[PDB]
Amino acid sequence: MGVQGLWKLLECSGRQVSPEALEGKILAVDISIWLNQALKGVRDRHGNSIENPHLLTLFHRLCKLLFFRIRPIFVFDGDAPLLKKQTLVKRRQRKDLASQKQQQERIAATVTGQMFLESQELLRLFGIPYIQAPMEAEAQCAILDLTDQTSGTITDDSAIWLFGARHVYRNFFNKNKFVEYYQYVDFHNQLGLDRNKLINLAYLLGSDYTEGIPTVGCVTAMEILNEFPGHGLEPLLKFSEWWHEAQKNPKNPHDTKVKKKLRTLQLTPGFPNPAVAEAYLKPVVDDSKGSFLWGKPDLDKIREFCQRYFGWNRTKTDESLFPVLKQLDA
DNA sequence: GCAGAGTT
DNA sequence: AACTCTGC
Repeated sequence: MGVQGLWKLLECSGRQVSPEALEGKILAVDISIWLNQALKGVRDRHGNSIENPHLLTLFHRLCKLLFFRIRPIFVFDGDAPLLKKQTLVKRRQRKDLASQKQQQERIAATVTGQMFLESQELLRLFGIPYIQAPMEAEAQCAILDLTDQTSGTITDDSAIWLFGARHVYRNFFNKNKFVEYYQYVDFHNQLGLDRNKLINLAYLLGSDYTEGIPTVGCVTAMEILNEFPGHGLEPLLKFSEWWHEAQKNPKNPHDTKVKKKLRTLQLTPGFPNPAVAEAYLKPVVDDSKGSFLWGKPDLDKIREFCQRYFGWNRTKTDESLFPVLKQLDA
């Protein structure tokens, strides 16, 4: 999910790009969102469903990555931060209800750990390196972008910006939507957004770490952050103070139309929660400096894997592998 | 405060 | 087509 309307606000800075512009670059790829999407499969066959669709999509996307001379570093999620789980609990408390938590995590754990073993097997056969992030994989990609270990990161999760990412390629594994390239420098110089502003935007709009303010979108959020200017987390403190005294027997000394609009919307009794900004500023990553290597694939292991998990014969796997090996010449 | 308008 | 955000 990421941040609610962050991509809408940032889109003025992005640059449309042909997939051949990623040729040659080393890039990290968050895979844990692919497994969380092919968790319970899809019935796309004209009469039935697929067995291991996560492996199938992984294979197709590995083929597309190698077709464009990309050198990917896959990053797997680790544990979930406490705030992520609490927000997934409060977003599950709205289960369409009007007028069993210890057996769901334990099933998700083992099912996703088997998906992990399968995916890592396929990645090893393709000779591409991967890393098990300690908690968050988007922060683990951001720390690689910052340390100049990658030329960017392929992801659609806007929340990576809040972890300090600098270069991002988005809509790459989308067919109809053009690939788009975003640089922190460009939208910093355009929109005046640094990391702290983006974190306050996550406070207002909502993310996996906190639910936002029900009325506000990116426009109202930017109007707020520009109406209470400050450093770091100060703007939200000023906003909370002003809103508490605003909802204190009021009756007006020419409040700006934005402040006429903000007295309406409601706030959580604990807003703001500095643990959110802390979890975005100082997350858990591998500070290690890596030396990544990309091995040559071997078609026999790949064909055995394809036959064991999808039931493909040599001439189908080979047909879907013809262009990849064609490009991998020098 | 209403409906135009962007999104899934 | 509903859901939601926001200029008029």
